[PDB]
Amino acid sequence: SKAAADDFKEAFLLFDRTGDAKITASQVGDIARALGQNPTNAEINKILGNPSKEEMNAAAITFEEFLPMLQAAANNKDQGTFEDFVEGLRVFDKEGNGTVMGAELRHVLATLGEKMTEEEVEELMKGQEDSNGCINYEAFVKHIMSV
Amino acid sequence: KLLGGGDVDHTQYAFGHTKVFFKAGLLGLLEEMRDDKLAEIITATQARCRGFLMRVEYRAMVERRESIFCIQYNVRSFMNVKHWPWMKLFFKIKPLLK
Amino acid sequence: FDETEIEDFKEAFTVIDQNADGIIDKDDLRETFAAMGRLNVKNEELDAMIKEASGPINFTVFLTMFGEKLKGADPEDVIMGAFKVLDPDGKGSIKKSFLEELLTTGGGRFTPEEIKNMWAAFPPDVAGNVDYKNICYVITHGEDA
Amino acid sequence: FDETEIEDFKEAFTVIDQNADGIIDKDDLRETFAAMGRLNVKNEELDAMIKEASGPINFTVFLTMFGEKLKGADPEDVIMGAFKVLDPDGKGSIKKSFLEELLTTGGGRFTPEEIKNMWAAFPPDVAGNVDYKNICYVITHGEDA
Repeated sequence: SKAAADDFKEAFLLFDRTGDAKITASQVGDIARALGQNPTNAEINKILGNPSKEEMNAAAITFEEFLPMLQAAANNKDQGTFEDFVEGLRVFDKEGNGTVMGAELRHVLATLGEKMTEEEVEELMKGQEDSNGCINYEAFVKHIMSV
Repeated sequence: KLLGGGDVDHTQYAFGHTKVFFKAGLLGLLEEMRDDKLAEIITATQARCRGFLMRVEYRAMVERRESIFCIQYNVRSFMNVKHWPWMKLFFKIKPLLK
Repeated sequence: FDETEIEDFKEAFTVIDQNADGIIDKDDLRETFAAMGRLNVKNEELDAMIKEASGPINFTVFLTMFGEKLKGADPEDVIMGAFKVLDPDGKGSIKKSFLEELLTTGGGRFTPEEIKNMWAAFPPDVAGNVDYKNICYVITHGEDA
Repeated sequence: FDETEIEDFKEAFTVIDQNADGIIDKDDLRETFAAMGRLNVKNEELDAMIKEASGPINFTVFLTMFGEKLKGADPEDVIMGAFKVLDPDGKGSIKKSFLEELLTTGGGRFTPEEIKNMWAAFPPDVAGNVDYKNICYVITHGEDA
């Protein structure tokens, strides 16, 4: 709305590697996340196809399409409730203390639903899981929601 | 352990000493509804993750920013230098020093 | 330029300047090469070294000439710093294909053709990205050790 | 301030005061930095060092300025004294979680956030509380050794 945030246009100049002021359709998922929006990858996929837009063939972009797609994704930020994120992992391990065994969270984050690479899974556990093999998800989900 | 994953009704089944028990066709119906309900629950929980996942990649990419350059330029030098009289000289000589 | 690296270039300047007056002339170049075993050092090699400077080779002209050729020169401790960040678990030399992918996909300086030249005198282990450390040695001091 | 530490500051005062008159002016600061390799030392850095004093930098003004910044400075032998009392059986570097718990639970100066900053340049072993001794070195003389 501007509140006209012109820093979204300045961040589009940091993600366009050619400097022509266009951003390919394959970068739009990760740049919506870097502007403070977390649409799921199936949602980013649907919307695209919904609009008869094929992410399979070469794509370019213009700021005039990327701005309204970020504004259509911005209504879905009401789905980011931290009660359900901590209660999900609280149902994932027994006893009254928030600890996932290391390999349980790593294999679930790579193979269940939207596949996260094991390189990204190791980069998200690095520091929050110590050598006991127990990830405290009270501080883990706190630090994941700090970015 | 397997059934751990899936946007499936964790109700509809039941385990025991030699096998699992599973519904169809009602309990079968239940689960299905359930299944959809996790895509929601799930699909949404996936996203953030996905999102978040890359959000850490940027923090790394960025850190890396210079350490590369350092590495980048640094090598190039050598490729140029290693063939230079003066530099070979310094090289044989670099040891006699203290 | 760290100060111990500048003191190493001051010691190399004093070993090539055998007249000890502060300016390396062509006679100093020839007598330093003859004391290293070069009895056949041509005058055209000495003239090509002097043709890289605009004036006499005093200590600051030798430092500016080496600065302009070594604009990406990195000491061994900072090269091992970056290779310890590439192998953050310690000890292991990193894979050949991991260094080829990460050089290319991050930067244009890590493009392939250049990666074939990296493997080409920096041998296998070095080239491959498995060993480590010998490449830091030869980037700070050239030729086979 | 022990007397050998004051003699070390007298020797550092004489190496920065290259006019040997007893007062370090801005020309002494710039010529000591140029003799260490700083050819690009800006005048604003020299002015910010002189802006920390109310008068000329003689030996007692340099000692009072260093006293007021080092009000918890501890020599390496007293830091190793305290770490030998934390590891009273000798030799072993103490555990990471033991130093985090004992810093917090005894004092407010040992609060966590500060413990994350301790681990952050004082590397793992140091941070963790396992090694020992390298941290005493860098607390009496900074930067990586």
